[PDB]
Amino acid sequence: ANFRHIVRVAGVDLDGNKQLRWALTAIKGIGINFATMVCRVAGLDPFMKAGYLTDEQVKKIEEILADPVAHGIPRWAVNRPKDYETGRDLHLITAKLDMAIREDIMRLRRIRAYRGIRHELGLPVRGQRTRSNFRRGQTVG
Amino acid sequence: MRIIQTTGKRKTAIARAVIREGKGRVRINGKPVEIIEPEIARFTILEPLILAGEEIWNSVDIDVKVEGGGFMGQAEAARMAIARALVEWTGDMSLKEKFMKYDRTMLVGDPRRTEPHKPNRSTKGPRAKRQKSYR
Amino acid sequence: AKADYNKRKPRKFGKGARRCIRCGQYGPIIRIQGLMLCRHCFREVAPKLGFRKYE
Amino acid sequence: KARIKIASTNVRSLDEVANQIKQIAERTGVRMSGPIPLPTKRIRITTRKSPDGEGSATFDRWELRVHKRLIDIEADERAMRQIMRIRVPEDVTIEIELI
Amino acid sequence: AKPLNERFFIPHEIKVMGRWSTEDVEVRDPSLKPYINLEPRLLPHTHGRHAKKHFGKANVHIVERLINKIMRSGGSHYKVAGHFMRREHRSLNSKKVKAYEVVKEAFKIIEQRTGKNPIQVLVWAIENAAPREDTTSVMFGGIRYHVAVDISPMRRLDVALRNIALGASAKCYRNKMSFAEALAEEIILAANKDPKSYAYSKKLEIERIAESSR
Amino acid sequence: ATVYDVPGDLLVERVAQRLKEIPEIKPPEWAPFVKTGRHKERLPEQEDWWYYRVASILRRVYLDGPVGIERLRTYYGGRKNRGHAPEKFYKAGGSIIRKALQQLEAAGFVEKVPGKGRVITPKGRSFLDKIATELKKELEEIIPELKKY
Amino acid sequence: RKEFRYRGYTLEQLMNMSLEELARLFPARQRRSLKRGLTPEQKKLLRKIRLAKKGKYKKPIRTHCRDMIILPEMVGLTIYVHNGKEFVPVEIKPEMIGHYLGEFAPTRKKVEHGAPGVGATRS
RNA sequence: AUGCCCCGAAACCCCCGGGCUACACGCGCGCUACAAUGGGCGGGACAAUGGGACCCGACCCCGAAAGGGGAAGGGAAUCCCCUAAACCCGCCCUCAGUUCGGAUCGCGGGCUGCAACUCGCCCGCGUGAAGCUGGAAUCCCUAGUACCCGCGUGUCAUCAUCGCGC
Ligand SMILES: [Zn+2]
Repeated sequence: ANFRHIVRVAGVDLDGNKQLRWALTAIKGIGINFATMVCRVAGLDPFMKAGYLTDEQVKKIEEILADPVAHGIPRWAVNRPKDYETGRDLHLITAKLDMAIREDIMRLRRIRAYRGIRHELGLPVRGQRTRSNFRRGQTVG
Repeated sequence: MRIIQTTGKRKTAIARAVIREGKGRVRINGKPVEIIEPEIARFTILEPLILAGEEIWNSVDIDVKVEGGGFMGQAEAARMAIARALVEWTGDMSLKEKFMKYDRTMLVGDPRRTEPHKPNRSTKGPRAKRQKSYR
Repeated sequence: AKADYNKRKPRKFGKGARRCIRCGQYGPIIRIQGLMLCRHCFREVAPKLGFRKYE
Repeated sequence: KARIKIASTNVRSLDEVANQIKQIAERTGVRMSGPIPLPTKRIRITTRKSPDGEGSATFDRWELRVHKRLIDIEADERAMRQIMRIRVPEDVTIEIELI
Repeated sequence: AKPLNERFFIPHEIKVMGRWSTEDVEVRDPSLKPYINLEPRLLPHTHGRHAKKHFGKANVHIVERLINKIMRSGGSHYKVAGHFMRREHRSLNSKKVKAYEVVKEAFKIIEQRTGKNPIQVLVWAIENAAPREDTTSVMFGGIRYHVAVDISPMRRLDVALRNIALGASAKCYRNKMSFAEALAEEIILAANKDPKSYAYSKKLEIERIAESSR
Repeated sequence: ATVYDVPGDLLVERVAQRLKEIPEIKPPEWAPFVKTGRHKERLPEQEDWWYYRVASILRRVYLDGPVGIERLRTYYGGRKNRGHAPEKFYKAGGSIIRKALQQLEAAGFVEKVPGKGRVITPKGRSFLDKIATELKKELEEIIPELKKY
Repeated sequence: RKEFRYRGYTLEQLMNMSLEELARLFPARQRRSLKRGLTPEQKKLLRKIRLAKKGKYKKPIRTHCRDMIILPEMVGLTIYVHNGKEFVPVEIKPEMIGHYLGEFAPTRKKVEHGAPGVGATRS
């Protein structure tokens, strides 16, 4: 069949010499596990080389990524198991993912939570000890 | 029938071997010795029989049950038990001399045991210690 | 002038739920076999309790 | 049949009780199983020597050893009457069970 | 991958690894001849038992000595080929089965590439990599002096084996080449006296320094 | 011949291949999207790992029977990478083992012994032993030393 | 700027909802706390809040309950939360629902480091 | 435990909240790694020391995992913690900041506890920071010792990169 060296799926150029599993991981918001789940849902061989994918298979991948829950992927494998506003189970990739993370951080800062303060100051947010580690600056004195 | 029992001990592994007249079937924990893994352990178990010879190997049956220790301690214990059983069964002083010359441990057990740990990083070992600061 | 105060709340867990029967210390309490003794007190009463130093 | 479990701190008192039971059974005329020595219980506690934290850390390992014996004696009126008549020294704890 | 007849190999004669015999192996160095053990042995694994006795290593098979030397990390307090090789959790330290497999594969590669006995090739490599002279400091009067001294056969064999192991580690460090291939290449180069071998290069350097000192 | 007479992995793979013809042995609906234990990092790379796991569980029931869910879990557990924390042993999941045992019982290879666990039925013993005999017959030519066994 | 919505529900719907549905909507920690129930001090604080909402309580609301979970019925009120020394005022907003009352009353002052001391280094 | 001095309605007793967990920086002990003497997936093996009553809990069922419901036996050579890992076999990756590395964050689900935001632990998905072997200098170790690999217990309602042991 026709072998494409570079294949673009969802705005990201996928490699041609790599298996579909690790090729799909080049998209932000998709790891190896989610890529394997998407391939199994689509019925594609996870071990096939990316590049042999046809247009119909690409569109199937696009629609699966658009609606993962409705396509058989479990509700506990999505990026946002419960959206703050809609309350639905959504999976976001790339620009949507960065926008959602930024919106959550901005909401914390707006409500003036402790996590928001820590995010603003750049200090660790998950209750770590800062006396001996997390040293980003240079030596003083 | 003439049945002879022998015992072998290595570290925390204990092997009990029963030897009788047979057709060359040697089994360890119910498994044929020929499919024992790894190759190093298989050779460790099979060395005394090879030293004894093909006819003695083929004209005898040995069954070994080993408990405790690791995959190498069990192999050593089984080897010692098999060697002792072969010497006792054959009654061959030349074979005993050959075994002694090749490897004394086959007939004489291994007294070496783990040395108990001591403080100053006990979990590391009896003599391992925490690094000294000096400043 | 109330006796309801100056009393200690019961506690079923934590460092304050166990005190040495000889000291009352709240620190290193040994509860290996219900001894409930300080690590300092055990050093003193082990021969009396029958413990020896075979090792 | 009767089962006797005797546990003590000193093997000498344990052996005295066991020998008393053996002699009593020998004179009594019953079928008695030999004294089975159960594994010794060794309670070990390791404690820091110093009351403060200064100096090299040193520890002592206090140990308490409890020895246990088991005896099986066929049931008999005068036999187990004399068994309940055992002197039972202070450092020995004795338990009797009927099976 | 491996054939079943090889995965379940069953030896029947007393020979090294059940495949190679040392009857035809010849050592032409009188100094190293009494200290290279080539007695009929099937399994090269004595579980130690020779460190207690002084000069106890003279009764240990050369293959087992090579396995023990290979069973290491490569470098902790010294630099080999200008780099540290501190492998902590992924080293062969105390992995005799892995060392045994590596040595067996290296011997097979050596046999296929040379057409001769791999033990004979190893003996040639040891002979060509064993230094004959070294330098040391001796304190006479109130100060020291660097003088050239001879090397005992024990130390010669020890240094040759250690150098071969270090060269194999350096060749296999952070490259596509595997440990067995690196060991086989190092042994072949040392046997053929090629200067690229780490052991032969170290022997030449040590002998030159000793000549300069004397 | 007997299961004791053949290597474990070859027998397990052969039994797994044979088990694909049993209608009762069917992968669950959540099989493609699950891991085989908390200590594991990635999904299985077989696309038919269910049959391999079922065959392994069946052989384990044959050998160490009677056995239970918890003991099979601690058998199938393993070491985990805990980031900067040191490695530690963890148990495996229970849903996979329970479903596999239920499917084996439905197929008729195992049966429940109350208060003890699950044992192998004579049908399952024969099913294992026939495959073991075939494997040993195949292995005899390659390894003549196995003929006497 | 858009109308506030929590899991697809508006503020009026959240107010009309009971405790169990709010616990379902809340994350795991808040759901577990609500299922286990409120402490007596939290119940007293809730009673004070209900009285203030009804309009029969005009004094400022102060409490030591830094572990209280904000409920939709508390939206639109100023609660003074203890931070160790003072009762910092916190004005409850709709986006604040489901967060602990002590998250908005910091207990430590911001650190502005000065010059290192004589013993800071090996000199 | 104790002499003198001191507070003695306070420096004595109890309770709620906060702090000991802050953070431009310097240092000591370690854990994880900078990969092939490997990473991932499936399969195959082998221990010991210890502990168990508001406790260890087999076994059954419900869950993808964390976990949840019932419950035999065990005051212990009787039952349980307890079918360890390093190791071996088959497949993918083939020298690359990568299928190395797993800090740092987002969302969601649980356990303990009267209470988990300061300030607990666990799991699922997602992102993926330094790090490609280390100057001067410096530490431990002589036989089942050193290295590597895990486990038990002390602390414990929950929490082990720790001490003591195997
Ligand atoms: Zn005390």
